[PDB]
Parts: sequence; C-alpha cells; structure tokens
Amino acid sequence: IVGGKVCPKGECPWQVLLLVNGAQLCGGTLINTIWVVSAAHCFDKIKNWRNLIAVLGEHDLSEHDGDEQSRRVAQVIIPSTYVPGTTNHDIALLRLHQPVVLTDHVVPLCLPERTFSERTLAFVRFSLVSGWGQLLDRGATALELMVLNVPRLMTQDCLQQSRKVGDSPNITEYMFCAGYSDGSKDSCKGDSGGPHATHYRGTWYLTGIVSWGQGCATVGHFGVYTRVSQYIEWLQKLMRSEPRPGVLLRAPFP
Amino acid sequence: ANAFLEELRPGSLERECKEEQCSFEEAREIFKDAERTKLFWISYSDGDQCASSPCQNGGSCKDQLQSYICFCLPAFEGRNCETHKDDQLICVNENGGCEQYCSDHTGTKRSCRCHEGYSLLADGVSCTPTVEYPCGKIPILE
Amino acid sequence: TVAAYNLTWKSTNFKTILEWEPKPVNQVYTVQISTKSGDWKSKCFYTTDTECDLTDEIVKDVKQTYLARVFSYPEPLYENSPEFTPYLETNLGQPTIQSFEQVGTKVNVTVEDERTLVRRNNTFLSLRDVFGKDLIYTLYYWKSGKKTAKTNTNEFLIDVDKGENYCFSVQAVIPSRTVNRKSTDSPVECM
Ligand SMILES: CC[C@@H](C)[C@@H](NS(=O)(=O)Cc1cccc(C(=O)O)c1)C(=O)N[C@@H](CCC(=N)N)C(=O)NCc1ccc(C(=N)N)cc1
Ligand SMILES: *[C@@H]1O[C@H](CO)[C@@H](O)[C@H](O)[C@H]1O
Ligand SMILES: *[C@@H]1O[C@@H](C)[C@@H](O)[C@@H](O)[C@@H]1O
Ligand SMILES: [Ca+2]
Ligand SMILES: [Ca+2]
Ligand SMILES: [Ca+2]
Ligand SMILES: [Ca+2]
Ligand SMILES: [Ca+2]
Ligand SMILES: [Ca+2]
Ligand SMILES: [Ca+2]
Ligand SMILES: [Ca+2]
Ligand SMILES: [Ca+2]
Repeated sequence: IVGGKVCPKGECPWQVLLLVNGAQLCGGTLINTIWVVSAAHCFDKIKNWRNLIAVLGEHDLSEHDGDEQSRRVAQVIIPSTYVPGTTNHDIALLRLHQPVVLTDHVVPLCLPERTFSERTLAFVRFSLVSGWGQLLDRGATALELMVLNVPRLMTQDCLQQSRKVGDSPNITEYMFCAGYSDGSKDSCKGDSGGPHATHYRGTWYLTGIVSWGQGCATVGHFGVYTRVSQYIEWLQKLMRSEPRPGVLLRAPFP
Repeated sequence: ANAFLEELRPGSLERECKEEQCSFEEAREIFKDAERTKLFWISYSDGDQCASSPCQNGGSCKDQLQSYICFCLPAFEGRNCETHKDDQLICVNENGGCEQYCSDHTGTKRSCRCHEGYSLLADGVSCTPTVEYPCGKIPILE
Repeated sequence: TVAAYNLTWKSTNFKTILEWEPKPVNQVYTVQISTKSGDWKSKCFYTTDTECDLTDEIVKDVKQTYLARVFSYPEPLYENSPEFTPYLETNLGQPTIQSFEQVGTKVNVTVEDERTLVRRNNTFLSLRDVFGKDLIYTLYYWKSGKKTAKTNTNEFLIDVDKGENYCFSVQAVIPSRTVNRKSTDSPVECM
C-alpha cells in the first residue's frame, strides 16, 4: 500500500495473509469460515502446492498473538480462462483445509449479489484496499497491515485519464480502476489478492481484488482491480461443490 | 392605443402603456431616446410566460425574460414540478431505500432482502444479524 | 445507442436543469450527479426527455462543485457534463423594482428581494439570504443624461430635481464573480 495508514488491529478482520513455504506471498479476503477470495496471478510461479498457508487475524508480521489462525490451503480454484503472466480474470477461490474460528479479529467480508453490486455498490465513491505490500514502488513490504481509501472510476474515465503505454493490457469488463493518477496513493505488488471493500449502510462488501497496474502510484495511472461482481455466480457454484483430487483446479468460466 | 385625436395630447406612460397597451412608437414618444425606449420595451413587450400556468402540482411560477421558473412543493421537482418524488420507489433509486438487497417488481412496489446471516426487520427495509459474527461487520467497533 | 453530447447547465436563481442531445431514438436516459468526493446519485430514471432537473440536489450545498453524467440505454454509454458550482455560476434572475418613495429632494428606490430555489427550514431563501455581502444592486436612472447608483442592500437613496420626473432600472450583481456577474435589467419604472 502506497500512501496509506496502518489498519488498527481488528479493523480489517477479513484480511488474509497468503504464504508459500512460510514466505509472504499475497493477500486475500475471507468470505466465509472455509473460503478465501484472492488473485489468480498469485499462483503464477507456485511449485509446492502443498506448501500454501493462509493466516487470519494477522496484523503485525513481527509479533505473534492469539488472534492469529493458520490453515493449509486445500484447494486453489482459478478460472479456466485465466492466463499465467496476463491480467484478465485475475481471481482465485481458496478452500481452507479446515474452517477458521470467527472472533473479534477474524470475520468474513460479505460477498454481494451481482445486481446489488453493479447497480449500487459500484457507485459508492470510496472503498478500502489493504495488505502488507510495498510502501513504495519497488520499495519494501510493510510489517503492519496498511489500509487506503481509493475512489472508483468507470472504465471510460479511466482510459481517458490514463497515459497510453507500450501495448499495455486492456481494461476489460472483468476489471475496474480505482485510485489516483497524481502518484500519491495506490495499492501495490505485494497487496495482490487483497480486498477492495465497499461500505454501504452499516455493512462492508467485497467489490474488488488487488490485481495489477502500471508500477505503483505512477503519475497518470490508476490501480486496477478484478470486478468481483462478474464472478458472483462462479464463486457461489464452486463453494457448493465437492473438493477435487489435486490442489490446483481450473474451473470453466462463465 | 390610439383613439381619435388623443395624439394631440402629450405622451403619457400611465395613460398609454399602463391603462392601455402601447405600441413601440407610442413608447418611443414618451421616452424619446432610443436606448431608453429599448430598455423599456424589452420587458414591456416580453409577455408573461407564466400565463400558461406551466408549474404543476401546486407550484408557483415566477416570470422572467422569455422564460419562467417553477417553485415546487416539497414532494415535487422538475422544470414544471411534473415529477412526483413519491413515485421513485424503484431499486436503481438509492437501492429503493433497502438496507441490503433490493428486487424490483412490475406494478407492485419493490421488496427488500438480506444477505445470509441477517434477517429482514418488520420495517421491510432493514436487516439485522442472526449470528454472532455476520459478514461485513467489525466487532471491535460494534 | 449513442452517447449524449453537448451537456449544458441551465441555472437561474439556483433552479438548475441539465440539458443535452440528441433527440433520443430507440434510447432512454438516466442521469447521475455528485460532488467530487460524494457517492453518485441517480436522477430522472429512464427518461426520454433530454433534460433533468437537478435543483433539489445542488441546493443541498450551493457552494459544492457538482459533476453530472448521462447514461444511454437503447458499463453503459455515458457522457460527463461540465463541472458546475451553483454559487459561482447560477444566473441572477431579472430584478423587480418594488417601489420608490420620495421625501423632499430625495428618492428611495427599493429592489424586491427575489426568492431562490434554495430551501431552508421549510422556506425559500432570498438572493440576499444566500449571497449576502457578495450581492449588490446597481441602479440605472435618468431624468425623464445617464446616472447610476450602487447599494450593498436592496435600496437606493438618491437625489432628484424637484418637479422633474425620473425613470429607473436595476440589475443584480455579484462583483466577485467572473462569469454571469450581472442579471438582466429590470423592467423600467417611472415616478
Ligand atoms: C506489464 C503490465 C502489467 C501486466 C504489470 N505491471 S507492473 O509490472 O508495472 C507491476 C509491478 C509494479 C511494481 C513492481 C513490480 C515488480 O515486479 O517489482 C511490478 C502487472 O501488473 N503485472 C501483474 C502480475 C502479472 C502476472 N504475472 N500474471 C502484477 O504485478 N500485479 C500485482 C499488482 C497489484 C496492484 C498494483 C497497483 N495497484 N498499482 C500493481 C501490481
Ligand atoms: C407557458 O408559456 C411558456 C413560454 O415559454 C411555455 O414554455 C410553456 O410550455 C407554456 O405552458
Ligand atoms: C408558490 O410557491 C409554491 C411552492 C407554493 O407554496 C404555492 O402555494 C405558492 O403560491
Ligand atoms: Ca503476527
Ligand atoms: Ca397613444
Ligand atoms: Ca390613448
Ligand atoms: Ca402618443
Ligand atoms: Ca385610455
Ligand atoms: Ca391610471
Ligand atoms: Ca411618432
Ligand atoms: Ca403617435
Ligand atoms: Ca416575461
């Protein structure tokens, strides 16, 4: 997170820390005691699929306390349409091997119905993005969970307000931009898979996933997030399904 | 207006443009000066656009140059107060006042719903937690 | 479908209507308005008109700067409108001379304090209630030679030649302004 502030311990209860071989890897969002939504590119170079750990109730990566809960990632489901190294369909549904305990420090974020999210939440100006990513472009990662409030933009405005880049990726209907183009605030590489939560009338909902962007907080560029509303059905059908043999699973999309 | 021989009488704004309708010329005969006459004629001949009674639903029309302005009653809006603020109970309008989910319905009124872990209260628009840790709520702040 | 274009703001005394083109053919519209940091609010749902009254929204804080956009239906096609700051841009309506009382060798010209669309406590605030000191009225009078006076209130106390007759015309003015600084001349009134 670039240009943000520490998320007071307990105020980002759905933030998930993803580890591979005990090393920091990505962020995530708990949407129920057994499932976690994250980004697909987070698994582009994974090899030890049995070494994926998800931690909840985390805050300070340098001090252990009783709010922390660890769980092996039993399954990683990525859209069959996602292409490693690319940007479209950057989403992943993780099945924890064992449900986490809901507490004052571990609570899931609501996964909204498609239309509610497109017709209402999509027009709530600000939403929170968070994670333990870089505090600066090419900089080091954070020790304490950082949070940032960013404004959402419709794609037409994003393109119009962005500077063209050498054959840069297209912003699809499966994405949306949020952030600032003045080079001051934005999410970053290590925040990948993290939540883009929208507050609406007393309840927070999952509207986006930290996915990609031109560097981090680059002048004339916005952060890009996965438009989760486009995957509601996909997520719901999968969460009611039986676990597959291996860890990695490519599920069709639509 | 001009009646037989009245023109022998000097010009009079009152008798000529107030108590009667006066032509541009009669007006120019009172003011004499061109600009003064024009400054007067712009409004005098503009005609009251509030005559159509365009402002609906008990609104109030305020005349202007080649136009009007409608002041509406609280429950109304629109150029001519034609829009009923109470006829917008559709979902795309502030989520139809629903706290969480909203579902349109042709003819009838929209209905409100809630996310799992919540229940619809009797107001038919609010949702309340039905578990200890409903999604989207922050414990150390509730 | 075709994206709306030529979005224009028609505002007088805060009565604010957004207009646009073209004449919808097999397409309806929906407008959204907001301040730079507020949420987007929808208005004039699926209308076929090429206008949308936004008065009740902008009068909530006439000093805010609003941005509006028109969605097009047969993310949807839309077009952003120019930014609009009511207080700095709403046109001043045509004033009305309320009366003039003569007292010896002087004349008191009174300018009607017209009402605006700005609601407050179940009432419509006047142009003075809203602009306060930023508003002044200039008088353009002649002995029925040009003369002019200015007042920071709604009245002019001027001198006059006994016996002779005078004609008056007034204009609302917001000096600090750059655009739409003056209203149109009021109707002419003679004592
Ligand atoms: C080529 C264009 C683009 C695909 C690429 N841009 S980048 O390289 O500038 C991202 C970046 C930014 C900063 C540092 C690094 C780095 O590799 O050190 C990389 C890019 O974004 N690549 C993807 C992964 C592609 C994959 N392997 N499937 C990526 O780095 N995503 C993480 C990320 C999250 C948020 C933001 C943000 N809000 N802004 C930026 C990046
Ligand atoms: C009353 O007169 C005005 C003049 O412009 C017109 O716009 C209205 O439609 C009519 O009712
Ligand atoms: C004009 O203003 C409108 C709002 C109503 O109050 C009318 O009664 C009045 O004449
Ligand atoms: Ca810790
Ligand atoms: Ca005559
Ligand atoms: Ca006559
Ligand atoms: Ca005459
Ligand atoms: Ca007569
Ligand atoms: Ca008379
Ligand atoms: Ca003549
Ligand atoms: Ca004559
Ligand atoms: Ca008129």
